[PDB]
Amino acid sequence: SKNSRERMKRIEEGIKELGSQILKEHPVENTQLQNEKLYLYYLQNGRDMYVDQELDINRLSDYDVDHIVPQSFLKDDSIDNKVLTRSDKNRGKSDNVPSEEVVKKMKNYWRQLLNAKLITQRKFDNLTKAERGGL
Repeated sequence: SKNSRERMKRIEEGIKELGSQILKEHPVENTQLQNEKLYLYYLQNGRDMYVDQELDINRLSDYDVDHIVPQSFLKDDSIDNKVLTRSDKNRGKSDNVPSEEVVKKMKNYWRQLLNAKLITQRKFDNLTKAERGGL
């Protein structure tokens, strides 16, 4: 729902806060960010959100756009409820938020993305909800 100019501005500022060279190694124009997988690729600094591994920018068609809170529970199809991951099977269980195993190993990177304004507090709260009960 974010306009391509607003999407480019959010990525450029967040990548700058990370000190990342991903925009230098993979240049992109604002209109290209209308693709949700490519937009999530830069929002995550080319990293998987559920596994400690890189995302291959040429393999985006093979990756999954996973809903943090499953759509059978929450009616939210925005970026605030989505991540790009190599396989949505790596989220843990399918009928819940990402598993506590994923939370403990990934929360520090999620925290860094939050401070860099690449995810919202609401998105960080839903990503880590397994360590507070789940659902």
